[PDB]
Amino acid sequence: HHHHHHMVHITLDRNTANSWLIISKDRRQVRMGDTHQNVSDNKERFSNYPMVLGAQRFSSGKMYWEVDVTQKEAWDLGVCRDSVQRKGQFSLSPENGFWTIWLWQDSYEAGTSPQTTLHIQVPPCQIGIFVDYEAGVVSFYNITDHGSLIYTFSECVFAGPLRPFFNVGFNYSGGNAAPLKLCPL
Ligand SMILES: CC(=O)Nc1ccc2cn[nH]c2c1
Repeated sequence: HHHHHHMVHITLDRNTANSWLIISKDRRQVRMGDTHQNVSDNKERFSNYPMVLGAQRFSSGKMYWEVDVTQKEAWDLGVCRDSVQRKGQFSLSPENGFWTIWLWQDSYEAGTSPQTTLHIQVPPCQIGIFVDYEAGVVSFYNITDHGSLIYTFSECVFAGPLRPFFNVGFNYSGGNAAPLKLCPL
């Protein structure tokens, strides 16, 4: 692809984080801690899942960023409305304000309702995310496989400002401790 010139510097918003997440000093990395991280609760924090939002809000234009997923077994990535539900159980779908893909149990799927099987020959170590607000597009790219297309959500109805969205996943197996990292431009 040729989206690299729309690169944006994303940082993580600590206030939105699940209380077990550990975000690095530079706000560019996040991982699952083995306990509560000693923060107060608030109405913004994701309660049920190890999720966090980027600080940046997008309401126009074209945006691109990259995320490192090396040696993770489970994660969700994409964008979401600023006003997505934070508390309780919910599914990642456009109806609920999410445009996401994920890895789970050795398969990759797009967060449609119901979910869509992805066809990935080269397991990605870094994912590129492109948003065209005006066109209503969210696209995902396999940076490990020379930028090959993973998935495009088109005819998106964003219906609000967008925020970068992350889920580091649970670590019940002991094999999913590794962080998500925002990759440098
Ligand atoms: C699930 C849920 O609604 N949690 C909640 C709501 C309001 C406040 C204020 N401080 N901590 C809170 C936690």
